[PDB]
Amino acid sequence: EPEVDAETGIAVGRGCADGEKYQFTALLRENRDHNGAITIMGKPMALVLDNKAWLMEMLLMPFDEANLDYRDFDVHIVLEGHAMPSIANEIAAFALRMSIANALVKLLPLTRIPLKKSGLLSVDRRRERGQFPGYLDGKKVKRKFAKR
Amino acid sequence: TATPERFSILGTTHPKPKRTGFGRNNKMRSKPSDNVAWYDKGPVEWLPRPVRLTYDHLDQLRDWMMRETLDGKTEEFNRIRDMHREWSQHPLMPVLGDVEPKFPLNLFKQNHRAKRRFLVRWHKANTPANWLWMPRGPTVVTPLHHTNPSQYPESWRQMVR
Amino acid sequence: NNLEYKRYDWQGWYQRMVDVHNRNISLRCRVSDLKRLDPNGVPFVDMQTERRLRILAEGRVGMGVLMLDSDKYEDQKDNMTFGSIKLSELLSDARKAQLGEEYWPSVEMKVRKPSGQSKAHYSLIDYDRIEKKSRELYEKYRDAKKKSLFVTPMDLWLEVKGM
Amino acid sequence: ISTGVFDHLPFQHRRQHAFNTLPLHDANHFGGRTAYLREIGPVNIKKSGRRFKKDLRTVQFNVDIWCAQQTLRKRWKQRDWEVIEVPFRLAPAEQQRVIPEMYTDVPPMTDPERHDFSNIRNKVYDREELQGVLFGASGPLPYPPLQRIDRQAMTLDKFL
Amino acid sequence: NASKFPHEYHTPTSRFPTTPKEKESESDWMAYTARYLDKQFTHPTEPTPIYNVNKLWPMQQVPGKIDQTPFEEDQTWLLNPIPVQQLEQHHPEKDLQDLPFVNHEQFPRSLEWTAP
Amino acid sequence: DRFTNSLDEYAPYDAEKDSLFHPIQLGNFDEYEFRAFTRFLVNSGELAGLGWGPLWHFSSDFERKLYKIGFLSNRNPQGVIDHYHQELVWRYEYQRTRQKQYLLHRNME
Amino acid sequence: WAKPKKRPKVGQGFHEKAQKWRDEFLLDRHRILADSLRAYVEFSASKRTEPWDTRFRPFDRVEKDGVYVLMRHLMEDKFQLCNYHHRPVKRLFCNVGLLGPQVTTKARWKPYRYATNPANTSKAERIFQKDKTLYTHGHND
Amino acid sequence: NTFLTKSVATPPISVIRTGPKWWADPERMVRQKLMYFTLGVDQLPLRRTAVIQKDLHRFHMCKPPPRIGDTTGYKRSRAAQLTTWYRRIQYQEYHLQHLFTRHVWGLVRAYPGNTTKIQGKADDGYVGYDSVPYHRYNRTPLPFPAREIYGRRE
Amino acid sequence: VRPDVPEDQYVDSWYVCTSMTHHLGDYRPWSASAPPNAYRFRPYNEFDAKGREYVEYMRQFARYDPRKSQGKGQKGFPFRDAYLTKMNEANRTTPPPTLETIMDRAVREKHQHARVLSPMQVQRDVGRSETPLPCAGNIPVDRSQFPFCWKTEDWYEYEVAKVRNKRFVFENTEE
Amino acid sequence: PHGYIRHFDNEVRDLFQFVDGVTPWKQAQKIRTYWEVRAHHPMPQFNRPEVAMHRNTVGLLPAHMWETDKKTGKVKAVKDSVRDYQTKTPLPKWVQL
Amino acid sequence: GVHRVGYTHPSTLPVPCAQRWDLRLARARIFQEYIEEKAPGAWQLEDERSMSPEFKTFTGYPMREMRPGYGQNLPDFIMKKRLPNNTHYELFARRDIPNEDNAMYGKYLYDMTVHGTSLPSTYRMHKDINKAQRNDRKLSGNRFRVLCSSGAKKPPSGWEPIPDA
Amino acid sequence: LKMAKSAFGFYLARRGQRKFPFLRRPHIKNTHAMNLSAPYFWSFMTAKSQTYFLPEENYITGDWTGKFFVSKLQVYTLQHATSGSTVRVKSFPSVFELSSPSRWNIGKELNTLTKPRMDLIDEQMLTKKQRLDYVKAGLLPK
Amino acid sequence: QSTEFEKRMYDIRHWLHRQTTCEFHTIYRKNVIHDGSVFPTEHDPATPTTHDHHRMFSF
RNA sequence: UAUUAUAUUUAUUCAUAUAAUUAAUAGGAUAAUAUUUGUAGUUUUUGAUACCAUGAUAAGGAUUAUAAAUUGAAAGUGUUAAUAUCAUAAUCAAAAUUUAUUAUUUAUAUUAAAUAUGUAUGUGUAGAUAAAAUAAGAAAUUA
Repeated sequence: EPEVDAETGIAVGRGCADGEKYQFTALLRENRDHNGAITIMGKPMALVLDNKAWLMEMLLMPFDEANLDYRDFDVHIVLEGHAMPSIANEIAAFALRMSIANALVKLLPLTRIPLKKSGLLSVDRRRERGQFPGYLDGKKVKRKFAKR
Repeated sequence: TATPERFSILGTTHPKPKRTGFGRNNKMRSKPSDNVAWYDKGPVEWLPRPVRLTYDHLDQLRDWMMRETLDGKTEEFNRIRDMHREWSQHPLMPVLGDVEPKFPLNLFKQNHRAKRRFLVRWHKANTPANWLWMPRGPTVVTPLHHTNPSQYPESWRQMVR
Repeated sequence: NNLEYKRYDWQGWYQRMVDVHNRNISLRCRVSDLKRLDPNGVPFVDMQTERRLRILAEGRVGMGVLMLDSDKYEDQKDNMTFGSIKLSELLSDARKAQLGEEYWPSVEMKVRKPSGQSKAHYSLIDYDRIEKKSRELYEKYRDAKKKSLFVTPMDLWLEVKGM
Repeated sequence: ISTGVFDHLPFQHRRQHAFNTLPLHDANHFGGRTAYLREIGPVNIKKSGRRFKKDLRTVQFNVDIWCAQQTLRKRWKQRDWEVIEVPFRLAPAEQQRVIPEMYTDVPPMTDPERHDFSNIRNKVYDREELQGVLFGASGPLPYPPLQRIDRQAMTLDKFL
Repeated sequence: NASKFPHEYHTPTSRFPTTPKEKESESDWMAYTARYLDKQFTHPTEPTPIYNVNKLWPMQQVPGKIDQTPFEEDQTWLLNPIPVQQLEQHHPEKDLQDLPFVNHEQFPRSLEWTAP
Repeated sequence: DRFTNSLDEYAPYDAEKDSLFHPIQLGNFDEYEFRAFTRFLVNSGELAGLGWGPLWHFSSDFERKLYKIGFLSNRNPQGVIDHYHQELVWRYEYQRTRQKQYLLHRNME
Repeated sequence: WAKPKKRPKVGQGFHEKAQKWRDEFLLDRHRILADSLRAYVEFSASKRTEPWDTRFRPFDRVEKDGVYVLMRHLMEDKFQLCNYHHRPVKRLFCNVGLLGPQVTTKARWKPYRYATNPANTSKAERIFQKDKTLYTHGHND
Repeated sequence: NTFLTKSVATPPISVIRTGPKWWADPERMVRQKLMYFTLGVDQLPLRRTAVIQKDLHRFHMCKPPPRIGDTTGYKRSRAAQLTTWYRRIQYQEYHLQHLFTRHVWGLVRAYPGNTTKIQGKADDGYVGYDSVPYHRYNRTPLPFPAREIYGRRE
Repeated sequence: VRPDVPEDQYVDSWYVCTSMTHHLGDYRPWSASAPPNAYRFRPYNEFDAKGREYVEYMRQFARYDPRKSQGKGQKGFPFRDAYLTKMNEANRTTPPPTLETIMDRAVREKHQHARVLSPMQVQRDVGRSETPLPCAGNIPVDRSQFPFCWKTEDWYEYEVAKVRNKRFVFENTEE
Repeated sequence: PHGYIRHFDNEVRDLFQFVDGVTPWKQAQKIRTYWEVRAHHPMPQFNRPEVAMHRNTVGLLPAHMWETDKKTGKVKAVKDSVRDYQTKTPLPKWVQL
Repeated sequence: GVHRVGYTHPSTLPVPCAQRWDLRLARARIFQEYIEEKAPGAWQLEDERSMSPEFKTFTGYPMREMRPGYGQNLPDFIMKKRLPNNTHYELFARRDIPNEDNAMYGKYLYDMTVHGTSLPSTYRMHKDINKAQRNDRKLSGNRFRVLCSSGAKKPPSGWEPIPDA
Repeated sequence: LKMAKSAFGFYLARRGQRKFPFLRRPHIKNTHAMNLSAPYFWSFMTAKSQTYFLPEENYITGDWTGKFFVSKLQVYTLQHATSGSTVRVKSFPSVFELSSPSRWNIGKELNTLTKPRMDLIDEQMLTKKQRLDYVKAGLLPK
Repeated sequence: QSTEFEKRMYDIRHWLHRQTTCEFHTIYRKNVIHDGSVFPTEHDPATPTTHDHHRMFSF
């Protein structure tokens, strides 16, 4: 069913990457005036995501898989994880796209099926190797082993 | 003060012999390495050093382009275009049975350095002078680029009948 | 404490350590509840006085309330009297704004630097004298061009002490 | 939002100079500031080498101070205004109320009832309009009054 | 001869950036051209509000003290004599806990404790 | 850094308070001028070969390449001129693989 | 954990052989410090050679025009005074004011060790053969 | 061009294997495509490689196609010829990019890194401000300051 | 490996790599941790974990009063994004629809005799008729309200003021 | 008071008073600075290489206490100055014992 | 720019108004604030990692002084420095002794109250039991190490010890 | 550790080439002291602000019967050359008397003057193994 | 404020459970008088308290 | 056979310990009274020590798996609970490298706070060696 903020016209969909370091939410709003605009952390998306195409096309993709028009929606992408100076990264954009996908499933449900099928509502169950002192970089490499 | 003109025991100490070789264990000699570059084979040395183009350079190039383009000049343009038509023709499909030889296993330990050393020392010898897998020369026909620096549009007073 | 430091030799000095750690006494006040009338018939603190108070106190106020944290004395009653005194004293200070405008605290105005409409006149200021010394320096320059390869303004209107 | 590199890189094995790899403290990291943490040559670990250019936390503190320097550069560059201590009587009306101090109340609105919720912490006034206030009685106005742009005026902007 | 050697004698109060010794009238561009370029310029200095310019904002600074403002060009910090924090890193409160890894605490109080 | 040759200025401006001139407002492209200008780009870069050429069965049609350009720019003129260029790395396009599947599905029947 | 062996006795008279050894060691330090301060302060007061690099603008312009004419016509005395040392050179450049910020952003300066050779050197072996007994932290000729 | 110290020589195979990290670095493929669209050249090779690596990235999170237990074994050297055509495409492209940059640097009159041959100006590599007073590859003593390459009018 | 039951019933044991329940094995099923017939056992069948909080933020802003916010801690602090989009300057103007889009919707409605619908109105459904339509099918567009645009000193002063005014709570009001 | 020094206002006036009541100038006299003793180095002053490295002079170099061989330009040895070292102010002019 | 910090009286202006440095002085009077005068104007750095919310560790308060010339050596530091009186160092001191019962009472007092006698340590009574038994089955391995020997080397008027066998 | 140079080698393990926090060491082995730092002479291994009072092996704080040796923490001053007295530093192995006084020493501590790690090593303390080892690292010939 | 209830609250300090303790935060409204003779709101003095009167240990 | 891939990448200059006495209880104001203000029997035993003086918790990948799941184990690595009968060795500053079981900062800008490493420019350069399929992106010869 659609769970849309009745008075406000927004869908509030969650998304995450690395489960900790990136955790966004899409406030996706219906736009009856064809004035396309995508927003991230309160700023225009091009200036957030550094005008990089392979990073903002993923953020467009949900509207493609739903065959819908990005010009009739308004989207703010809110950061709730490890805030950083720059989030122009593939992991971050994947979090954004999952958040948007749940926003659109929540605004128009029957768009779930293309989103399910395309795997936009898919959670990569992945994280780094945690911080460990037994590893020289903390993540993967064990210190030099030497036989007598 | 009055620095004594004879030294008793400090100056007499055993001389720590300077490190003979360089590098790891100060033993890596002074002889050619895998890293040496070649200036006799190609406009790009092989193996090349990594270059990195910046947006400063993209803008400097764009401005140079405005100048050499509005000064009527097209000669370095046609030089660009010819050095492009030299190396940008589609190289033929490799013959079925032609493959980069991996380093053969079961000689060195898996983590050894000689494995990557042979790879670099063969990828060095496979210079642009050894690129026999692409069409280059006066034997190549180019059905996709322009044959003569006269078909370039800056000399467009030539094709007129 | 009521687990373990309740009862023996360490009970005493642990009670000391506890109550000293907690010795802080926070005093919050409502500046709107300073907006009262002194029984003299004068409003105790008017808008200008509130301005002087908020400007006397950098970080002690917030959300329309002023906070002072009596952190001085180990005993909470003595933090109480100390904070009461400091509060009363910052009040006596901020109250000078009921003595005249000479104590009304100034405003901070982000007065913009001179804009372009008024920066454009900065080339024609003294245009007459500058163009006159242009017409004269030009003759000295036409002279000089036979003396040196380049005529810098150092020999025209730029001046330095030789030593 | 900043595509700069804020963090000093983890002190790890020697990043070489190839594709995707620079010197850990080359000339391009922090605009050449890694000169203050760089040492040259395959340092003798026991005898040579400054003990504070091997740690991670102190080098990262230096780098943090340098990032703060940068923020301060750009912030104070961003000023075309100066703070002129006008008395209470003369300041234009938007600066005549109880403006709570910095980080005290929400960054206050200029005025709600007049359709301007503009940052009064970020409201900038021009000399050529505050002229009547500061140096009103100083003879000829050192700047001229502002020339305005008329938007009802029928010019090329109104398709004529 | 204390000032003849700038970096030897630093009080436990001395602080940076160490302000330079002032010339005559370096104030603004109007006074600069008036005394330094066009000695016969018409205007004495940029006509100044008789009020207070808190140039050094918001840092309230001692009047009668010749001070700089926080710089603009990202060059002067590279080209100042400012050092980097070489020895240990102290804060007068954190220094009780002696490091991050051994961060001490007197009582097991919550880190989100809202003190009364 | 796409703004190295930008000027370290940061400083504000106001068209009215900072000029004797009359402001002529050249706002962003409508999708109109965006579409005309972009058709010119995307097809004359072909007619001179400066773009996709004999690899044209990989980057999408005009009505989706333009949808992508106008998204990634927000109809902005510069965003358009540079997302007609960053078109190289558009790594989420399926028009051509869905059409190739239609051809290798129907050209059987 | 094997019981750590006691360090054997130091020996006979060695307490005094170390006395005399360290004695003449600080004795030798006397002269080493003397000569090293000599070399460092001559390094300091010696007019150095160019700190910038002539491989970049605006210091790639000809040695006749542009920032070079500004260098000859405002600062030509100051640089010879302050001994061309890259630190005062770059600060006089910062205070010349008619170049802006460029004295970092566009100007390319020699590395710290290519910068501190005296005026008018023409070898590459100078920095790599400077004396290694003057403990100047490399602050000698 | 800032980085003028020494660099590490890596073969194309491993410069390409870095895959979508730097080889198919999208923002680097783009920034080298900008050199081509400035100079006015067709980007046939870089676009071919971009197509290949867009495929490889789209089909990296997926499993290979199943092999059959053939004693006659044809799939093996067929996929081998496939890969090594992709590899040869990318070797050509590597060389094209390097050539265009080392030529555009002689055109912008910008200096390349150390011992980075630019056949536009000098038949040998650019040696200057090096950690060694000998030529890194010719063992020729360096001049002070760095050797000069282009004209002096800028 | 342990009953499917609201995880707050288990406690992680000490010293034992297991997990035991604070009530000694006495269980209450998922449906005791939810309202009756709660959809996905939601607290209120309306929205999920982030839908609730943000419907609430938008509501608190719609009822926000500044003369009421005083003397309250970070709770009287209005919506960070809403207050900021209200605060912005260039958001005071709402850009109109592109004239080509008006001509386009009009060639559809006047010329082509079919009505264009908002995405909340287009029946994406296949079999059953999506009637009634979403009542949001008529919301306005405020660049001053949503999208969330704001400036950076707004963001910073807002968040650091929120942070510093954590303690300035006059918990004893006269409400 | 507890916490910082900045809360001990009575005790600190008290500490000044006690410390002056016990500590005589006939004891606090001799206490040297570092510079009042570093004065008698053959090079008491040399500018750090940071800033006033351009302000270092030759005249600071006590060549009157070491010697030079001109064939290479090195200073070879140091004369005994601890012999002829005659100071007119062994402790500065403010010191009365 | 190199600007002279100037401050004009509330009397010179043709409108008097309380000036901000005088307000600073009133505040450093009320709350006994030291006014450091060597404070240069070009060093108004804030700790972005702590003051700027574009990092994972935004704190809002400047969690440290961005000032490399720092150390406890300085009096400006020593002024604003929490002293170890009544800190965890004291708590550790007054409760972390090797045996915890010796922090709640005295061992003899506890023994003479709950039992009668003052009992040895478990370790001592181990030694004493082993004495009791390894001097039961065998003898002639002991030693006589005492604190005071005057009474052993010099027994009382009687006390002629027994020779064993 | 292995060969107990002190009685605390009997008590403290090694932990290999254990990496330590910057400037946190249970044993202050000032192995860098005699480091000539030419323009940094009154700074390297010295007190920080030039205008400091002396350290405290420089004043008899009470009514002593005497001492056997001073520390290196007492600066060298005019009384250390002219008085020509006995000033001893507990260096390896027993003590080191500054009996050849000079004036260049005046101003610093004696740390820059007492060599921590000697270039002459007595094989009289080394083992039958350590001697071959110091040959290995290049200290003693063989 | 009802001191009797507070009396009933304080002795939960004893019937609390095992290994569980209690810190009581009390925020109670008070009355602090500001007063004329002792804390005067007089004019500024004639002699101005400059920065010298607030130096280190001037407190 | 199937229930399915290691031949790739990044790596190697490695060091820190010191100046002997561990044997016990002893309540203080706002409490209806202790000078208990100031509570005085010396010298009959001996292990955790410089010395034999049992035990008990680590490092180490090679075939229980794919879905709603983690790529770290018991075989015990210094300090620990019953064998006695050479000797006081224990951080309160300033300290003495022989110890296999270690990831160093690489040429635009180089000493300011408890002091804080002055050596090793050299064709990335012998031999043997290190790590890793985990948010990065790897693909084909089972016992």
